[PDB]
Amino acid sequence: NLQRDAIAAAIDVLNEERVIAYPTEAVFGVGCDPDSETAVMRLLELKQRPVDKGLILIAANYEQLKPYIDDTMLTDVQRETIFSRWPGPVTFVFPAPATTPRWLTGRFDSLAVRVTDHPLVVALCQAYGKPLVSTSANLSGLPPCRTVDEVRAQFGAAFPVVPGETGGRLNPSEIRDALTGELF
Amino acid sequence: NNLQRDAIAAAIDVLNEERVIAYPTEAVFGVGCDPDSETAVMRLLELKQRPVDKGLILIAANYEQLKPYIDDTMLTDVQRETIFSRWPGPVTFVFPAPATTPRWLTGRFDSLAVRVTDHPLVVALCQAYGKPLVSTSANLSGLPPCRTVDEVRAQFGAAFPVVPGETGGRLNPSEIRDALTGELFR
Repeated sequence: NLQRDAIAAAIDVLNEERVIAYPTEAVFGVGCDPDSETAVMRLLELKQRPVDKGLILIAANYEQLKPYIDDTMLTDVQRETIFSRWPGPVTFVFPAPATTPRWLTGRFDSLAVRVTDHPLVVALCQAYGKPLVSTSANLSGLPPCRTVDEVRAQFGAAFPVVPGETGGRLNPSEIRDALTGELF
Repeated sequence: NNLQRDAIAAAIDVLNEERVIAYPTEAVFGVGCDPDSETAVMRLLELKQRPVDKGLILIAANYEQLKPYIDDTMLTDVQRETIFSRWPGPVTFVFPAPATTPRWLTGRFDSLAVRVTDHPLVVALCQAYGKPLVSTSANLSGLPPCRTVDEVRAQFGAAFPVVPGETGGRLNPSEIRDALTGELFR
């Protein structure tokens, strides 16, 4: 019930249209309600990141991501190639419908997404009912946090953070284009 | 006219036989066929000695005729305005294409080159046909393009089905842009 309790409070923060920290594969990440422009702007403000660069969506399964992307051009063989890498630590850039909020796409007609296998995040997304905008937990110019204590050191002792351990993975970020397979 | 009407009627009969037809374009004469028929397209590729993996161009009387073969859902309203400001016209645009679009049209790509032409004859033909036409220049491999009905007969045969009329006048040609960038494709 600990994790259950942690996810519950986490959902409360998300519903408040606020940013929350939580463990991911290699480091902790910070994220929010992708559907809320106010929440996303709070995340960008916190990371001092320009809205035109675009954000990443992390989810428990591909179904949660589909409404934000357009995979209709991908042949069954291309899909098999992409999907063979999920769930996993691989982010894919997919074209995105014009209906997807520009605060997520940035100045592109695409969106970077990932189906994670990190247990905590999968549980969180499954309970929240949708994907989370997800980026590394760190202030501009600071290195990513690998623990709850490190998140508190950078973001403040009262910054909302889900307890747990990262996956303990030290393989750099791998981002690929869904249409090519080429590193993005 | 009534001969244009008749010319179109016979052209549609050939198209329905899953066969290739020739007709005037803004440039020189072109040849085309039913895009929905793998048999018709293979007949055109064989005729042009063109490999299927290159992809083909679709010409239509209006954008609605092309929508079924392409995916424009990612294009914002400003990008669309940028593309449309150039149609009808001599500009061809490459759009991503759903996996449902036949591979004998896309070639080895997940996109399709299309154009809303302003050539009256072709516009009328497509309007009557009810869908776009695969369209390429009327010339056998290694030969110059045909500019008149007579030149088409010399190259494709005296009985090759050809719609009469005059070429638009616009010499040719073809600027090809990417719907996603608005810039030149490649």
